[PDB]
Amino acid sequence: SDFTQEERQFIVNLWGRVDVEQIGAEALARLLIVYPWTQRFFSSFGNLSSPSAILHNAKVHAHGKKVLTSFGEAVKNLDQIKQTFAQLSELHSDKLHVDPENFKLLGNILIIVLAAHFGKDFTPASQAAWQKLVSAVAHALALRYH
Amino acid sequence: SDFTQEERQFIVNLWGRVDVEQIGAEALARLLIVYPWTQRFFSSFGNLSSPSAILHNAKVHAHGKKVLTSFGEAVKNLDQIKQTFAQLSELHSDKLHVDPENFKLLGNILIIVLAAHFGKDFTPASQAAWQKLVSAVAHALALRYH
Amino acid sequence: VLSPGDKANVKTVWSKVSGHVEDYGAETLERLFRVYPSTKTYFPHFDLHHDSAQIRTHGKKVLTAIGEAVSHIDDIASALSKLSDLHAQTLRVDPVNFKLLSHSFLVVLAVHAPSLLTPEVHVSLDKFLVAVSNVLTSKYR
Amino acid sequence: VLSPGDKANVKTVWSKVSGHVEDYGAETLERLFRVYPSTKTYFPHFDLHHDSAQIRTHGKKVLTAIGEAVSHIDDIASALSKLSDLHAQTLRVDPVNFKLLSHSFLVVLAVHAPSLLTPEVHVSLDKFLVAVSNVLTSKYR
Ligand code: HEM
Ligand code: HEM
Ligand code: HEM
Ligand code: HEM
Repeated sequence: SDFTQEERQFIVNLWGRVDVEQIGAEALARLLIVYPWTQRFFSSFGNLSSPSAILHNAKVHAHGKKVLTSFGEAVKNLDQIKQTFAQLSELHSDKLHVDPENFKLLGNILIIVLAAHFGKDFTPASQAAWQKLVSAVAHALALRYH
Repeated sequence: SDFTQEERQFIVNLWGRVDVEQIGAEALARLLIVYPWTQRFFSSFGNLSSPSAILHNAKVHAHGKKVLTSFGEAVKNLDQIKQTFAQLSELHSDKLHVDPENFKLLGNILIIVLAAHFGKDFTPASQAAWQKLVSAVAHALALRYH
Repeated sequence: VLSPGDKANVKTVWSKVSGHVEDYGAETLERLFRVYPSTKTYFPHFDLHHDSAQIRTHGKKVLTAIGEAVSHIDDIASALSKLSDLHAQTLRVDPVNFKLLSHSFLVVLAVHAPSLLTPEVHVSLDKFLVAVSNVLTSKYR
Repeated sequence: VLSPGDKANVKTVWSKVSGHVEDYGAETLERLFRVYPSTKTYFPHFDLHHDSAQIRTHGKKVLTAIGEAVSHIDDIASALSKLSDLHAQTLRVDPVNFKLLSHSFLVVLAVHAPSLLTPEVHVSLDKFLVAVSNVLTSKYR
């Protein structure tokens, strides 16, 4: 068993009230200023010279929404996450050689961004269910073989 | 094939001219001041409050020689290193929960300590053969299962 | 390196944490233990019932320890030389956990003071929290 | 943080490196490539024949780049803001390699100036080499 019905509830319900645009863009922009070296992977996204520039960069906004939409694929099928991020794994690994621990940094910002947005509703238990999900995602995006 | 006869030569011959006492004690004392946090694992070894104190600590000297004698077990049988450090692996892992990357820090100091001692004889190729050996050791000292 | 910018950003956040050191400290440990069950193994002798007495009391100890580092921000080491040996030499706590705790705390701040935890501010106290962890884990600088 | 002690220790070592920037730089890359074959993949267009012309010439470029950081030791970033974007954004060199190079160099120093590479000195330039790598890999400090 990957998740429990209790966790599934925390994931699905919380995900239902999530605005992919705002949260996704917030998570990406925050990842790039808090952990500046992740910028290297984003060479074609224009201006990333300052926190303010990142926050107003439109390519960052757009890509941030696509990331959060991707997190939506995991939610739709929690027990098959691995197979879902199969394509994205080879892209993030084989093609775009990304350090595996970066998927973890990005899961940490998303959780913090979710906490800032949902406040007290983002209880310890709800957070626990989301750590498993973001953790499950980061893992699946790092393939060693096949 | 783990090593090549050429590497075997570099390992065995160089090892023959090695004083376990001096080199072993030098490697351990250097590990503890260059990477101070490795000291935590050595709580019963007395005074480690200063570089000078470490260099003159007798428990460090003694244990440094036992470490280098251990590296001698790898040399005696290069193709069976893993089976040799079987006991030491569980000790360094299961018992003394040591960060795996520390065995690598210790292999880096030993190579530097060997270079300082053997000078120009410690050619790039000789160093290459020793990196494989120290690398092989560090690896074998980190068991995940069984 | 903690720039004057980080320093002040740290002080502003701590002005909103002061007067809640027990509540926030208690919630910090709660998320840590609930979100990362493995961190509980360091507390076999605690009545770890989600929100018990020892959780809130220990929580206050930790968050108060943080506040000290905020006071002596310029020389965090010295103002923690005691806890360092505890966590480093005696307890020998796995360094990863410090990041999980530092993380658990930022999540508490996001909940109670989201607008304040701006990205530049987030960057600051996360540089400060890493400065604190390195000390409690011992590092040659 | 680089203490005045580290600073001077770095300068003393570099006084013995100066006047050999090409020889030591050439031997630094040689050990790197010979001891860690994977680092060669970054140089497809080089005549990597153990000790060729491009190895010694590139070696001098690297060791000279180091010397600059020794001159501007107080503000290493600025004196490398150019190479940082190169290695970080353009080349996107895996950060590990910087440690392999920093290591390859210490091994060269051990060979030619062992008595000088004392443990306290070893600690210093290894703190300096990490200061250099972080810059060439980009970090918020
Ligand atoms: C673990 C959470 C992550 C998810 C769910 C995710 C999702 C995605 C998606 C959906 C795309 C494709 C967008 C497109 O079609 O162009 C993508 C591409 C990309 N990702 Fe991620 N990603 C994650 C983490 C990361 C991390 C940690 C990095 C590096 C620090 C990264 C760097 C990139 C880059 C550079 C691209 C290509 C950009 C482009 O198309 O111009 N991603 N990712
Ligand atoms: C990879 C190279 C290493 C080798 C060949 C090696 C070898 C040994 C040997 C032979 C012993 C047993 C001595 C005895 O009987 O008491 C030992 C124990 C020990 N090792 Fe290592 N070791 C290595 C790396 C490390 C590292 C990286 C650490 C931690 C930073 C470490 C920490 C310890 C400690 C704390 C003990 C027990 C000390 C005691 O008996 O009082 N070792 N090791
Ligand atoms: C910001 C990081 C941390 C701070 C400021 C902090 C602070 C403290 C303080 C003030 C004490 C009380 C010491 C005394 O009474 O003398 C303590 C004890 C302790 N800490 Fe931490 N700590 C931190 C991180 C951690 C982590 C990550 C763990 C591991 C999961 C941990 C495990 C423990 C344990 C097992 C004790 C002893 C508790 C007892 O027996 O009452 N600490 N800490
Ligand atoms: C102390 C660390 C390093 C320093 C000081 C350094 C310095 C330099 C310098 C000065 C250049 C010449 C740039 C120019 O002409 O504009 C260069 C280029 C380059 N570096 Fe590094 N470097 C370091 C580490 C590394 C590492 C670890 C690698 C990866 C294995 C690497 C890969 C390259 C490549 C592929 C080039 C371009 C070479 C060419 O096309 O001629 N560098 N570096």
